[PDB]
Amino acid sequence: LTGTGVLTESNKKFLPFQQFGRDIADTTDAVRDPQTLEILDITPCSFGGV
Amino acid sequence: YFKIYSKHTPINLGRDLPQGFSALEPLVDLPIGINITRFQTLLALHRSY
Ligand SMILES: *[C@@H]1O[C@H](CO)[C@@H](O)[C@H](O)[C@H]1NC(C)=O
Repeated sequence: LTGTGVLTESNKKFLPFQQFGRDIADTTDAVRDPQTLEILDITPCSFGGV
Repeated sequence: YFKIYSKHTPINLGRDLPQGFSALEPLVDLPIGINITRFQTLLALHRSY
């Protein structure tokens, strides 16, 4: 899973078998650290028009 | 992959296959290339109940 985002702590609960974690779209709104098996909360970097 | 979606539901059986919703979580996804086209359960217990 290669992408760009703001990795952050997630309060979400990924049931044991739950590897990744898309949302109402297709965006991996969360990942489980290969190591440390932690539920991260990948979110896109803050862009915006100027 | 021989998936075994098991939910050991901790609910009562007032009646069989009761109503409600019980999602099943996979327990073992056995990778094996095999053609199962039959099936059978076992009670082999010596003191078969
Ligand atoms: C598996 O066994 C069935 C029953 O004999 C047979 O019809 C089927 O073709 C077999 N599958 C494979 C791997 O060809």
